[PDB]
Amino acid sequence: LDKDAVKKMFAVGTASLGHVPVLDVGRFSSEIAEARLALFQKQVEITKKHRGDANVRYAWLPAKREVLSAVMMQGLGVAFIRKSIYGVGIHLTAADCPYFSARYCDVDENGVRYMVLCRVIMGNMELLRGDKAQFFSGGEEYDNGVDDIESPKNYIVWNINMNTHIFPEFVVRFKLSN
Repeated sequence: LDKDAVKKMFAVGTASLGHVPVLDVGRFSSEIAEARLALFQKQVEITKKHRGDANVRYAWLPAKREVLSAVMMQGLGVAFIRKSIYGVGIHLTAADCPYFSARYCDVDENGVRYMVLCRVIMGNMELLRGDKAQFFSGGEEYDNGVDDIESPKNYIVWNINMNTHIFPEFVVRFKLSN
């Protein structure tokens, strides 16, 4: 996608919160990001061959200014791992639902918030049954987890998959009211 489409995705997806000014949309562009994209695209090939369909989706990851620098070289295991009602992994918000996690993006010293748009290899999606103690796939037939099959709001990528199945691509800088 281009930066305008990402901006539009974020604007339509946060409309319910009122005035949400988008200050900037950026894309990670470096030798490490390229190598990390190549790694991700090989996992896409593998998951496609294994399941028939890689089922790559866009999803939103709440971030903060302080972790952006680190994210490409050392991975998502900086600090992005959360425990929810659905289990433990990386929790991302579906493409049309950034309103859901916008407030969970930490404000920096200037009032600015940061949300990352990621490509996620969801593969064969497991409908999650609400197990607090789940930290991996409920079975060999499933890859990553989702809360609702028809209208997804939350994806759970298991810890084992965090570096293979998520490519952080775009950073959206924004503000909210009080």
